Amino acid sequence: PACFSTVIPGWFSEMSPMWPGEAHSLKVEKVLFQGKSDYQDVIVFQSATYGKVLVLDGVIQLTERDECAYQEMITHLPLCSIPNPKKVLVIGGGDGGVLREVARHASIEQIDMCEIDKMVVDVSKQFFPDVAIGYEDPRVNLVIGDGVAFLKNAAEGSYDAVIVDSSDPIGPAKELFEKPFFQSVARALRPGGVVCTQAESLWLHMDIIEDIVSNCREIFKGSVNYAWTSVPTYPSGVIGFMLCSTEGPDVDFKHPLNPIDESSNGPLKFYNAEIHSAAFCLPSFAKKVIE
Amino acid sequence: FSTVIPGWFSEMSPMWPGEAHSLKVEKVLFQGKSDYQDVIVFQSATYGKVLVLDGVIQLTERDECAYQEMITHLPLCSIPNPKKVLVIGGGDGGVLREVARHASIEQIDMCEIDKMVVDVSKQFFPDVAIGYEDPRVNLVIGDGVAFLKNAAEGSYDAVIVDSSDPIGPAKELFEKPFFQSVARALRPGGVVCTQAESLWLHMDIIEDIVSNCREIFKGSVNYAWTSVPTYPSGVIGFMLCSTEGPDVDFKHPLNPIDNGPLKFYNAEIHSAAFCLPSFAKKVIES
Repeated sequence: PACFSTVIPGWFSEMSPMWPGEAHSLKVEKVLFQGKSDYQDVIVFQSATYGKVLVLDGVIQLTERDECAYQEMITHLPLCSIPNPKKVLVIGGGDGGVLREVARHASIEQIDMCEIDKMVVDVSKQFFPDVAIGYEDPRVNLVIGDGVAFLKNAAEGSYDAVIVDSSDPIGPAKELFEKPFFQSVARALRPGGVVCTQAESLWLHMDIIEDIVSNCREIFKGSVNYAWTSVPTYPSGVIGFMLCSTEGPDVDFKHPLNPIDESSNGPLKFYNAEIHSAAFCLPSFAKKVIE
Repeated sequence: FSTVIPGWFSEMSPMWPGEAHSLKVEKVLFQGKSDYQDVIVFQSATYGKVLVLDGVIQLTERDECAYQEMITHLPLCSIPNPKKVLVIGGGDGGVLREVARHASIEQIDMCEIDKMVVDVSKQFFPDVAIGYEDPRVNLVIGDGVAFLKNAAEGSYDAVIVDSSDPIGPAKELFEKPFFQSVARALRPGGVVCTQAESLWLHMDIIEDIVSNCREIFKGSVNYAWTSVPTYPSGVIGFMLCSTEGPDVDFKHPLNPIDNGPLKFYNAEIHSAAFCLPSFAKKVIES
């Protein structure tokens, strides 16, 4: 315990210049798949204590043990803030748990999903079968392709909500954090329609987040809000979300119209009406920058 | 000299099996074995100075504000005009600095059993150990379990238990007799705030503490949590309890606080801290 020379065997360490000088490590019981698509390095492993894990370019995308915090917040923060959402786009794929979360909403008629990397969808469907059932809902339209693009095929004003479940800005998601993409989402949303994006750590990425929020305040003339939640296996143990609405009926992201936990899937594991409001209560160092 | 990344510090414990937060080490500043525990201080590359006790991260300069502001302001902003407070558990004096932010306070007793924690924190974290210099502080080097047993019944407005984990010297601080001793020491409507671990890692431990507190404390019993990146799972929680007496609403601060501005705590995040995820709320509010 003295000098850090003896490496204990059997660990995956998540190291990146996006979180310099630190790493989250998980003990690996077995590698289920490891390969390299046209887009990124793809790992599925069985961890000792977080269940199965998807890793892309050495970055943890999800674990079975805590994906409920991310998947339920990214989905229910937007969808519980608008009445009777019917048509939803999800940009970015995975184990389908976000599709299952969208499908909890009885009003939903069409769930479009765009994921560039068919490799990630294929191995996710095979190794997370209990959650990849989300792909089998008859409302789901899965497109393998670029999200930036898919939107250009998209009818103006046709979506109630767009959920951007992206990887980090280093990799295939790079342009999903930039202005043209956000302009493209705004066009696709109805008046008063909402976007919810993966918006990184207030502990690690304040400069990046400042630029996201600035870009959003300029494009989205309705509400622009930033929420955060606990996800142990994302860097610093938190991740945030941009919530924005376009010009049109007013949206109050902080007080949900229709909280999904209030009323097939199990009970919500994480989301409830009170933690929906709590997610907008940022620490003082952040609240002063973001607001 | 075990780590999972050559040259890095990795926090490994059976209290969080199968995971480790690792920090790159610029230089080891101190290594020692007290009468109670192994003590390390190191300059991390990106989190400033880090205090480690028995291989467990106790604080880092970069995020200690989240823990030190919530553990002090949650209890003290929930009661009117607190005057006399007890801190159990030593550190860099950051908790003392946050208690001192309250003008109403007249007396801050602190009891830390391990002289080496205090000495190391004063030597290596001097910019924050100015907490110990406020003239209201009464630093006792002593067993805090003993100190509460010998405390005058009804004499404290608040007790803050800023402890290490249940494996090591702090073991008894998590058990029912210690909690009964705290209830005895608090005035009617007096409050306790204890370090109460991770809802993601420790639900069985937290369920038992909650159950013990409901048995002992007939005022309010509530659990709060906050973000601290360098505690395992990225969160830590607190037991807030008040004794029978004047009502205490821990969720809405009756005594909101205004030398640097608060970095983390504010009135809105005070209430937010009590909004637990559905899996926990169900167990804790049972």
